[PDB]
Order: sequence, then structure tokens, then C-alpha cells
Amino acid sequence: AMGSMERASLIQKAKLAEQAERYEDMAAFMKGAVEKGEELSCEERNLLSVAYKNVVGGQRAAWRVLSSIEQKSNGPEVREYREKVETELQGVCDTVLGLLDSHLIKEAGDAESRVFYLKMKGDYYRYLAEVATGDKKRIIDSARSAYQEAMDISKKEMPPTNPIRLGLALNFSVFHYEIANSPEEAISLAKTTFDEAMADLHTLSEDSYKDSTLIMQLLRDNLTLWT
Amino acid sequence: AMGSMERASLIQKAKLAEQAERYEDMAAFMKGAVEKGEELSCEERNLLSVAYKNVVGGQRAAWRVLSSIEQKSNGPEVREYREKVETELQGVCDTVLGLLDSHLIKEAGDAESRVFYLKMKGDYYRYLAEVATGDKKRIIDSARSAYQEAMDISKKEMPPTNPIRLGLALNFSVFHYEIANSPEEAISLAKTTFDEAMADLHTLSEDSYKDSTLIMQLLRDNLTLWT
Amino acid sequence: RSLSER
Amino acid sequence: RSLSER
Ligand SMILES: C[C@H]1c2ccccc2O[C@@H]1C(=O)NCc1sc(C(=N)N)cc1-c1ccccc1
Ligand SMILES: C[C@H]1c2ccccc2O[C@@H]1C(=O)NCc1sc(C(=N)N)cc1-c1ccccc1
Ligand SMILES: [Cl-]
Ligand SMILES: [Cl-]
Ligand SMILES: [Mg+2]
Ligand SMILES: [Mg+2]
Ligand SMILES: [Mg+2]
Ligand SMILES: [Mg+2]
Repeated sequence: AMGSMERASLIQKAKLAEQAERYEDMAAFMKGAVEKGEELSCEERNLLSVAYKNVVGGQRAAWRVLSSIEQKSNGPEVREYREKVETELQGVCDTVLGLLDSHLIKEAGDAESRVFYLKMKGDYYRYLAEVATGDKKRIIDSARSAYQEAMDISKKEMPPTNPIRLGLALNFSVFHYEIANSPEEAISLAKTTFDEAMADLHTLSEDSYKDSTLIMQLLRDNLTLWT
Repeated sequence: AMGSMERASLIQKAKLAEQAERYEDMAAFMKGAVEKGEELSCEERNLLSVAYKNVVGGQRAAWRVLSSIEQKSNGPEVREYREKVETELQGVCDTVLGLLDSHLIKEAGDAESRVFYLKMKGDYYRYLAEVATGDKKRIIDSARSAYQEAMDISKKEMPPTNPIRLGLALNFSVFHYEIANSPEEAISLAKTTFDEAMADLHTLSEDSYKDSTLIMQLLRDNLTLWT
Repeated sequence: RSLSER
Repeated sequence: RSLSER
């Protein structure tokens, strides 16, 4: 439905929707912008990610509430409603994965853009894995593969303090701990990431230092919870 | 789309949606329940009100953000997007008003139910008035008439501490101050309501006392802001 | 802004 | 629950 709106207008409206906390609208505007077929800038990639993270975040929070109620009950209503929310969550994840596959990843030549999109691919397969049962095995492997390709590029092309590299490692560690039943891998990755970033902080400006240390704090918080 | 679901299932799903903070779903389930044509219980009236208050509350917050951005700019994007949100808000208000007119109000014989629905009618006309420009005059008169009929019934049939009566008076006072440009009427109504409730607290149980004093605090807070 | 009913 | 990226 966004095909008749100018690309620049979709981006401007996504920024307005963000300020208004209208994240469903924001995601629709950014899907429209992606479908214009041009590559996205760093700012635009962030708008896309913020929009869908907030949409799926609300769905995940609701699914967790309903799944907990369903587990304690073990009429059809709780299961039916959990299934409805689950289907809507899967549809949002499928939409994001479809944008990445048609055709954001293949057109991303630079490391900053390719790593960003491969991290997103890992994240949205991870959200699918949270609700999967199989099928679950295949989804987990798709998430792992995307995160690992992103890690390989990031280690070759970005410094250890780069925020995209840090956020990738953080989310891959969460995947290992919460999805893949690999808590030792999660702890090892978070520790190595934190230590390598620490040793590179001396190279950063005051503003970059604040960006990198913000994400390092999340790695530290997880390590405290996991050990 | 809810016509094929049992009334009891719609109510159960509305309660689940509330716990999951899925207020759009909650409103859809409660609209479906109203359209079964049976009168609503006190609990069910509260589910209806909570659902739509949260939906329209998000829309109003977004409209205020966008209207502020639009005023400071004085391209077409801010105006177009504010207009889109405004149209969606008006549609939700029209949906609620349509449920009240077809046929909740006419079938409400008891004072508790009739006052509740007439207060809702005032509230949803008030939300329309917040965004109206005319047309604004007619909307304001519709809100005032609904609130005044509710006040007349509540003063004849309910004690001054009844929470529905208190919440009606609170919202009518907000109407006077923010919509009707009648700040002295707002202050007079809030003061008389507060004082008459104070003098009736001695009749209440501990639980009812907590209910009534909670709303009285909101009256007091407004009086502090208004004077 | 004035507070309305919760 | 573990914290993921903001
Ligand atoms: C300071 C940045 C940071 C550090 C660590 C963790 C998170 C994080 O986030 C901040 C940020 O600024 N990240 C880029 C964003 S986020 C955003 C939005 N609208 N939500 C727009 C842009 C952006 C990018 C390039 C050029 C202009 C704007
Ligand atoms: C304690 C009540 C109160 C006092 C003052 C102001 C607000 C308020 O609100 C509370 C409340 O309890 N109000 C009734 C509700 S609210 C609700 C929901 N699900 N959000 C379900 C019911 C209810 C009513 C009758 C029988 C069973 C339940
Ligand atoms: Cl359902
Ligand atoms: Cl628009
Ligand atoms: Mg064009
Ligand atoms: Mg390219
Ligand atoms: Mg039936
Ligand atoms: Mg009746």
C-alpha cells in the first residue's frame, strides 16, 4: 500500500512514527522504503531495525504471558489465543526475513551493511525459534549460520569495539544461552568479546567510547547472570 | 469477524488480551461481545472501557506529538501523517459511540449501567472534540449533554462516594477545563464533588474507602494544577 | 494537562 | 532472561 508514496516521504514518516511511538506504522513505512529497491543508508537501516524490533518485541512479550498462562492450565481459549499471537509473530518474522532475502543481503557489499543484515537474519530466525517446536532444529541452524557468517565478516573487517560487531556478538551469545542450549559457548563468546573490546577502547573518541561501553555493559550484565 | 465466536469465549479472550497488554485485540473481542446483543455485566463494562481507553489513549498521545511537530513547522508529510492518525482516532471513537447507540444505552435500565454508558458517550465525544475544528461546536454540545444526563441520574441514584459517580464528575470537570473553556465550572464541579465525597466516607468499608479516595486524589491533583 | 479517570 | 541488544 506504500507503493505510491515517495521513498523520501516514507523515510520522513518513519521518523515521525518513531517519535509518536507508532511502531506498526513505522515498520510499514520502512517496508515500503525497502521495496523501492535502493540500498539503505546506516540511518535507514537503524529505522528498519527499530521499527520491527518494537513490533516483534510486543508480540514476544504477549506470547510469553499467554504461554505461561497456558502452561499453568496444564477450555480451548488460552491455546487458541496463544496460537493467534504466535501466527502473527511468525508472519512479522517472515516479512523481515523476506526483505532481507529479497534483496537487502545480496546487494550489501560493504561489511557494515552486510553484517547488519546478517545479524538481523539471525535475530528473526531466533525469534522464530523461541516459538517453534519441531522444524525447531532447522530454524536454529538457520539462525546459527547467519550469525556465524556475520561474525566471520565482522572479525575480518571491523575493530572489536565497533557497535554493530558488539551487538552481533551479544545477540549470538543470547542465542547460544537461550536457544541452542550452549551456555558455555555463550559465556565464552561474551567474555572474549568483552575483553577484546576493553583492549581497544584506547583508540576511541569520547563519543565512540560511550557507544561501545554501553553495549559492553550488556555483555557484562549477562555474564553476571550466567555465572 | 467475531460473529462466529461464543460470547463467553470473547470475554475470556478479552481478559487474556488485557494480561498480554494486547489492547487492540481486547477491544475487538469486547466489540464482538457487545454485538451478541445481551446487556453487559459490571465486569464486562469495565473490560470494554479499559480496552478502548487504551487504544484511543495511544492514538491521542501520537496525535499530540504529531500536532506539536506540525505547529513548529508553521513538505506535506507531517500534516498528512497527523491527518492519518486523526482519521484512525475518529474511527475508533465512532465505533465506540456506535456500540453505545446500538444499543447499549437504550437497553440500560439500571442507574449503574446507564450512568456508565452515558459517561462513556461524553468521554468519546470529548476525544473527538480534542481534534475537531468546525463541527467542533456540535461535538462539544453532544459531550456536554451526555455528561449532564449522566450527572442528573448519578445525583438522584448514587451516593457521592460511588466510584462511577466520582469518575464521571472528574471527567466532566476535565471537559469543562480543557474543551469547553469553562475553567471556573471545572473548579466548582471538582470542589463540590470532592467535598460531598469527603462527607460520605464515614459510610464506607475499608475496601470501598480505598476505591473512593483513589479517585478523590485525582480531583485534588487537578484542583492544585488549576488553582 | 489535566488528569482524567483511570 | 538474558539481555539482547538495544
Ligand atoms: C549512539 C548510538 C548507539 C551506541 C550504542 C548502542 C546503540 C546506539 O544507538 C545510537 C545511535 O544513534 N545509532 C544510530 C541511529 S539510531 C536512529 C533512530 N532514529 N532510532 C538513527 C541513527 C543514525 C545513524 C546514522 C546517522 C544518523 C542517525
Ligand atoms: C478497585 C476498583 C477501582 C476503584 C477506584 C478506581 C478504579 C478502580 O478499578 C478497580 C476495579 O476492580 N474496577 C472493577 C474492575 S476492573 C476490571 C479489569 N479487568 N480491568 C475488572 C473489574 C470487575 C468488576 C466487577 C467484578 C469483577 C471485576
Ligand atoms: Cl483467538
Ligand atoms: Cl500518511
Ligand atoms: Mg520517486
Ligand atoms: Mg551494493
Ligand atoms: Mg452462543
Ligand atoms: Mg435493561
